[PDB]
Amino acid sequence: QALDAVRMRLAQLTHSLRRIRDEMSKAELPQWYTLQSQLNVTLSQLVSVTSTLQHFQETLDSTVVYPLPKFPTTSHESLVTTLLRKKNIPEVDEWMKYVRETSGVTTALLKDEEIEKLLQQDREITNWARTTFRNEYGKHDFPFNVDDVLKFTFTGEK
Amino acid sequence: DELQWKSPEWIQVFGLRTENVLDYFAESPFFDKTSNNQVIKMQRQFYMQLEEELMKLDGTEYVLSSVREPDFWVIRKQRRTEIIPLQDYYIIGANIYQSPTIFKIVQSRLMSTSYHLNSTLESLYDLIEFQPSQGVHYK
Amino acid sequence: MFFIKDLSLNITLHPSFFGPRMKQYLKTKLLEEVEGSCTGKFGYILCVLDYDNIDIQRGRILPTDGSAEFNVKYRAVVFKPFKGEVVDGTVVSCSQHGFEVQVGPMKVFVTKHLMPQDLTFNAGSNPPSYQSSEDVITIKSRIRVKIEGCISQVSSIHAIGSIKEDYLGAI
Amino acid sequence: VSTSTFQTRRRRLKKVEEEENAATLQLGQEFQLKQINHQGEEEELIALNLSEARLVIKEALVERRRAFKRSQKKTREKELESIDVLLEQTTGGNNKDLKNTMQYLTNFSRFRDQETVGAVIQLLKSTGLHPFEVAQLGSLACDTADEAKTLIPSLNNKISDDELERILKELSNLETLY
Amino acid sequence: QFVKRRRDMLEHINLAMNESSLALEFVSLLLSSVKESTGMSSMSPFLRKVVKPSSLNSDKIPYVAPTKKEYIELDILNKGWKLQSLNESKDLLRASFNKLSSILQNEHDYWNKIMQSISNKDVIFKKLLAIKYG
Amino acid sequence: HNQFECKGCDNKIDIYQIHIPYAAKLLFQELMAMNITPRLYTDRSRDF
Amino acid sequence: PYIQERLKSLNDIETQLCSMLQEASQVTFIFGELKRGNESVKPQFENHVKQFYERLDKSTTQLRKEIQLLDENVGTRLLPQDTEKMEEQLDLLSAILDP
Amino acid sequence: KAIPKDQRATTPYMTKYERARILGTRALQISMNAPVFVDLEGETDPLRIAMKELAEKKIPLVIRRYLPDGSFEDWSVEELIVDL
Amino acid sequence: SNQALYEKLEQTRTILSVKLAELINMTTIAVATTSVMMVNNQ
Repeated sequence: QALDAVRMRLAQLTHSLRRIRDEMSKAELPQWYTLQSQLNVTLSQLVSVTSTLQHFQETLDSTVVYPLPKFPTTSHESLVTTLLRKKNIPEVDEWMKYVRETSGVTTALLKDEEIEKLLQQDREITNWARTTFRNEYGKHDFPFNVDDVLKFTFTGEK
Repeated sequence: DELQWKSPEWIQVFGLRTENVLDYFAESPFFDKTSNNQVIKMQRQFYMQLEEELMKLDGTEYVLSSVREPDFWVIRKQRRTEIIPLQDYYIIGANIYQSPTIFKIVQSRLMSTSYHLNSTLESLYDLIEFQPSQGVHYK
Repeated sequence: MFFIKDLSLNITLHPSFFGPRMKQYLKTKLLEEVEGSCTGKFGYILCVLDYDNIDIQRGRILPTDGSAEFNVKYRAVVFKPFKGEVVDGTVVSCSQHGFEVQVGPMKVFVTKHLMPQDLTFNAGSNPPSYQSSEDVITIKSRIRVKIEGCISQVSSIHAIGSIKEDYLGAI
Repeated sequence: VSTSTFQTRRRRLKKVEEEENAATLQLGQEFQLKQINHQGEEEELIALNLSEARLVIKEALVERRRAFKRSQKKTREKELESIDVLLEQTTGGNNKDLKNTMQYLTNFSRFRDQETVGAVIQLLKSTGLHPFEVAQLGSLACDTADEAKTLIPSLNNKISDDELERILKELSNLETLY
Repeated sequence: QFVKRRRDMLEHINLAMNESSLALEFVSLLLSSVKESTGMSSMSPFLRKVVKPSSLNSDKIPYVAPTKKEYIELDILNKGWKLQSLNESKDLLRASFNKLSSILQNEHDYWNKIMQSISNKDVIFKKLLAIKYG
Repeated sequence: HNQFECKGCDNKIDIYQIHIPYAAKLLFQELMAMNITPRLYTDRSRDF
Repeated sequence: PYIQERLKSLNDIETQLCSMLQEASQVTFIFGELKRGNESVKPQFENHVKQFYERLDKSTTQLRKEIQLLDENVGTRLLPQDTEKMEEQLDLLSAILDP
Repeated sequence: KAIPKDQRATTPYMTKYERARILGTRALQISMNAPVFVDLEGETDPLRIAMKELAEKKIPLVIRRYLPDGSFEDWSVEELIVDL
Repeated sequence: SNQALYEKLEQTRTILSVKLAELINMTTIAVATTSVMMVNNQ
């Protein structure tokens, strides 16, 4: 049942993608507002997909996926490895490594303890920020009757 | 989950077949010496009957969840108590296949899609020129 | 329930409409006369389908006045409740005598006597509601009703429903 | 000017013949299942569950807005708003009947997408029950085969107790989480 | 060149397309195993033809979630990434502020030369203003 | 009030209007008073 | 003129909006500073962020009132010569006759 | 049942009765301010207008000719010979 | 017709403030990447 929802979300995302490519293929390009609108649709879809993934991520971490006896392993193994490929985008992971190195500070060693102190600083900073938000938000406020006249001119009655 | 182990030469000193496929499972880095098979091997030094022998012993188990010769088999890593699994490895084309999740593959998907989404978004976002009377125009 | 029905209406055109926008005027006159009407025989004719393929046919010209009468064949979505049908709906009104449940285009009235035993009308509640220990039914809640019978008033169909039996009531 | 049907009947003068309608599947003389196409061929009755009805009407009201702009030439909560836009464009505006029907259908529909609806359509049609029953099964969400055979008494013995529970399982999964 | 930039954009977006779609198809078959019931219909025709029905499998594990809970480093990585994003966003916003400020300079210069623009007689119509002289 | 009804038939729906000479409306009422039914139908059932 | 005053007020509103944007930027960057453990900017972060909201709120009050004044001015200050030519030429003519 | 155009066997000529009824009908319609399919060359009497429309075969009417069995052949006024 | 402008403008203001504060809440708090994307959106 969860896998059906996941497949639905993925299908929608794929559709939005294909549509985007289609809009791009035209020379003049589409009205900017429309492109942004479709972009927002994709946003909603992908939000749903990530929330659903994460909600089932405990139940998704739970299984094992391999080819069944009916799979044409002989002819194409490579497409099967592609479908099963768990390696990230080497760029997404290169900017994950680049972000992580750039992410302040924060080098392994550490060690945890002191890292938990860092995380603590982050969390208390978050609480302070929330309070500030609360107060800042607290600072603002959210003649006559036409017929009768005519009748007089025509007959003289008041 | 990200890697593929192959000892293409290991087929050459033996030939690659079923009991062979088990042993070749033992040869690859995917194998653990903390399993029962290593114990049985060491004891022997000092295919159905094997499965018969695993019924006596208690511990982690690796069994044969397929035969398509001479290419494919599933080899199942299961925790026997009723038999609970653990993970499922496939053997296809003299290469050990990593058993990659479920969740992780989906993670990969999401990651990739999101990344290029971001790229397109920024690249296009640079382009437009805005005037209050003109709104957003593309020069 | 909620059917799609193959229907045909007779419209009569006065000669002055025998112009190029004829078929258009006719389809319009169809949507005026039929859509949103209600009959005991078919129920609520809610919406006419396939506006482009409405069949105008040929028009027999009456022999006294020059006018011309057509038999417009069309497809429509209709709604006709039946006794025994179980329907979900919303409470729209709620008095000391029962409550009405708006289901589709039609309301269904649940008399205070086809209700669970202890579920009784309390007027000190705001708004007045039906207040069991494990139920509160008032002017905006969702209910599942069993239609105990229909009343045909050729302009609308009204009906009376029960929530007493198993699997009914609030949802 | 009273809108007529697709079938004929012998006026035996005795108007006293009409029977009542129930959940013994005794729908009208009009709504019995062997009925006749505008082209004259005998087709089966078409009863829609909601979701399915919500789409038919929506799909149809849009086909109509198109034609009106042609002749002009010479999230659930969000949808409740968009629909009231489509109505003021395509319907006569006095159509309070349709306006409620769409608010109802939009708030009570179990399946949103045409794909999902088709999945229900596929699933429920191997059972070969009355078209009225498959409509109810598509509209009323039930958990037990008893719930079903209580809310749809028309079944009772047409489908097995366990085969009906299989179906309610697959329906519950196809249910759109708005 | 602007057109070349558009080509780049299209390229990137296309990559995204391919990836997500692939995910969906895989999901589709894996579902085609049990439910489905109509779920396999979302698979591409070539893929559908290529693979016989009844593909893959699954196994039972708890404690992958517990192993994930045991390692807390991913959260730290998340925080850092978020911070970086926030920084880039800051720079961009500064840029926007400057650009819009100057734009407001010129536009209100135009509006001031247009407050100086003097009269009410003549008809003005419109993304630029035009007067009817005749 | 646009109400129709033929009680006894319980028909508030299947009703038509016709233009006949009042003497026939009379003749028909007369034949009825005499226990004869001159049932008037707006469609056919025989062919030929 | 009155219309000039209205336009000036509108321009002022634009300026206010711009300010709001700038302090949005400041707020973001300095929040980034606070998360890293620099608390020295806590006074300046919150100040710019609060001055932003204050400026935005002031603009909202100013803009909404300006829109109301426009609606109230409909029909009043706001919509819902050849004798001049002749005097020019006569002037021109008497000037030619008596240079 | 309606006889196909290729199987029609009634007169290719318009009957006295047909013509009298077409002229009657058009004149009636013309008189009820229906659109006129001909240049009225000063004409004002709807029958004289009808005569003119039939004279140029610009009358958009069809004769449904019933046979004793119930079947029929439809004939256009444009296609009927007016030897009367 | 100007009342529509007033309504649209007010709705826009509320939307702007609310989105600003709520985005400020959304960060601080590939899930992180998704959060970043959402931030970009807001």
